[PDB]
Amino acid sequence: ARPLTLDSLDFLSTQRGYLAQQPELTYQRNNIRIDKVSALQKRIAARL
Amino acid sequence: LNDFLKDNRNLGESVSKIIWLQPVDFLLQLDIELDDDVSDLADIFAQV
Repeated sequence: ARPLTLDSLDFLSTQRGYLAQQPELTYQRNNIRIDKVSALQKRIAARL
Repeated sequence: LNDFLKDNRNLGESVSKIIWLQPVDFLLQLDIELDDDVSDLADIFAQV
């Protein structure tokens, strides 16, 4: 959904990054490694 | 109104009294929840 109290440029970065990393995000849907942003965190950020 | 009433008088009839209705403030309490993907906000206020 479109942001109401957020930054427009930051919001666009979330959506473009969400689309660009679709193969990795769902292949590693439940994977977590040290010193790497987990796919679960990226999915939460993209949805909001 | 007086000019209209003068020229639109029927035979044997007249307007013997003119009454103006008075305003009473009607403060309506309204709570509305929008969809999560609203685009224009000023438009909804005009529509409401």
